[PDB]
Amino acid sequence: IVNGEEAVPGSWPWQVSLQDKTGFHFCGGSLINENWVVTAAHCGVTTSDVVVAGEFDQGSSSEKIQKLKIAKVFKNSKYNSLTINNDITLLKLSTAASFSQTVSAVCLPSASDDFAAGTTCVTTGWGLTRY
Amino acid sequence: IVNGEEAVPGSWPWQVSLQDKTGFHFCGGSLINENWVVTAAHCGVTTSDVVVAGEFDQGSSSEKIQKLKIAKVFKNSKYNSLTINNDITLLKLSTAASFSQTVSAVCLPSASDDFAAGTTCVTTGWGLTRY
Amino acid sequence: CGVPAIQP
Amino acid sequence: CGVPAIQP
Amino acid sequence: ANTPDRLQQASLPLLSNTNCKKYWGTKIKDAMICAGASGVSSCMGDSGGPLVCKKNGAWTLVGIVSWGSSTCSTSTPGVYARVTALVNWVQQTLAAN
Amino acid sequence: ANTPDRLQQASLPLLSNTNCKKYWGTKIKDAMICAGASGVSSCMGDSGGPLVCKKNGAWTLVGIVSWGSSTCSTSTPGVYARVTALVNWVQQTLAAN
Repeated sequence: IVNGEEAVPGSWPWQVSLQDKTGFHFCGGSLINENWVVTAAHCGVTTSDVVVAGEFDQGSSSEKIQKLKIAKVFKNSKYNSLTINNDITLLKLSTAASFSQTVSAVCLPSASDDFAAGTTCVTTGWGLTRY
Repeated sequence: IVNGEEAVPGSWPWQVSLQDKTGFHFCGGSLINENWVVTAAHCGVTTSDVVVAGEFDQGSSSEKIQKLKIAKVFKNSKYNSLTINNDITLLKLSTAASFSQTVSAVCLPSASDDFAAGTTCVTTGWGLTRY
Repeated sequence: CGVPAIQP
Repeated sequence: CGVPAIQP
Repeated sequence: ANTPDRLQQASLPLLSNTNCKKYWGTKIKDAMICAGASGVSSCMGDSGGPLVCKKNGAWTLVGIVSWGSSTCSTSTPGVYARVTALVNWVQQTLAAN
Repeated sequence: ANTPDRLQQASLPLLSNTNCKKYWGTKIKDAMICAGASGVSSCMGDSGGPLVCKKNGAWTLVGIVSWGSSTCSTSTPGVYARVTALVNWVQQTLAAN
């Protein structure tokens, strides 16, 4: 995010960071259960990637972060790698996350719910702050 | 690069990887000398970033390369952060690179050279292989 | 769900 | 000046 | 570099699919929702992360960061997977395993 | 994940600015050069790297990866900083430092 603000540590408890095994960040995710993460299909997740929860600072000499292994990846069969439509994947956690002041789930809407144009929403992440 | 193929290591000896302080890849660059690197201005390189030369693979427990400190950054004053025009930056090394069979310089063109529409050229990097 | 311990 | 020792 | 060490946030408006088609035309499909174009932009690395809205005091997942401006311009809406469109898939999957 | 641990290469054809505007319109300035749309594309993480062409038997830097398809489409051209338009600046900087 560009022209964003620094969040208060732990205030977006479902926010996770996905790491590859070379060790660093390639995508975001949201924890929706103790055992499941929701991310984009385009991120190319594999069971060799690791889910990191409880993180604020990616330079933390060390913190109470949780590094979770991925048991299985659930790739929506309709994802179109050309259109990028139906961009979603579910990660089933080998070992569930332990919820805390800092780790928890986001709520899921229902298919018939209605968020109107104009509604004020919030997005978070560790992407570039300047192109 | 999407739809490319793996290079022979050492075969694109001017290619460098720029690493932030956490320590991971955020942009490529090219050696023009044993003391200077050209990269894009939008990469936002600073003096704390590190230049990596002689590198092929990013997951080695340890490999034989060169991590060079940056003494000064020269962004082109014409660079437009909205338009992305004049997208170049020069990096002056605080420790010349050590040329070898795997680390050397690419040639620079002249301002009057012509590179005709249709020329088959080559691009390299460590960017994503799929969106 | 959706109610952090630490308020945004 | 632009001639890799290891040819691409 | 332009990589933040600390987690970042931004408040932003949702847009109609029809206003977004202004900006991206034909690229905007059924399962997509746009937001932003208001002075903020999701950028490289933001991918897969959340877009949340507060409903009945709780934060709900409305979008998944998908794609947006090649240059992360803050005047071009970002494109997110529309969760509403995909949550039955989600629930039936959760149900089954 | 979709990032390569090993260095990747690709051949792609250069385009005229004329041709590139068919896609990008007005975003294309004089100090830019497009390449591709031929089934390959530079993608996130490739920024700042080289676009070289062989002249007099040597590889010469013609472009610097600058921006492109927000989705890295292989049908759309990548945009590179035109080194020919920026070289006097390089050389002069080199000369004084």
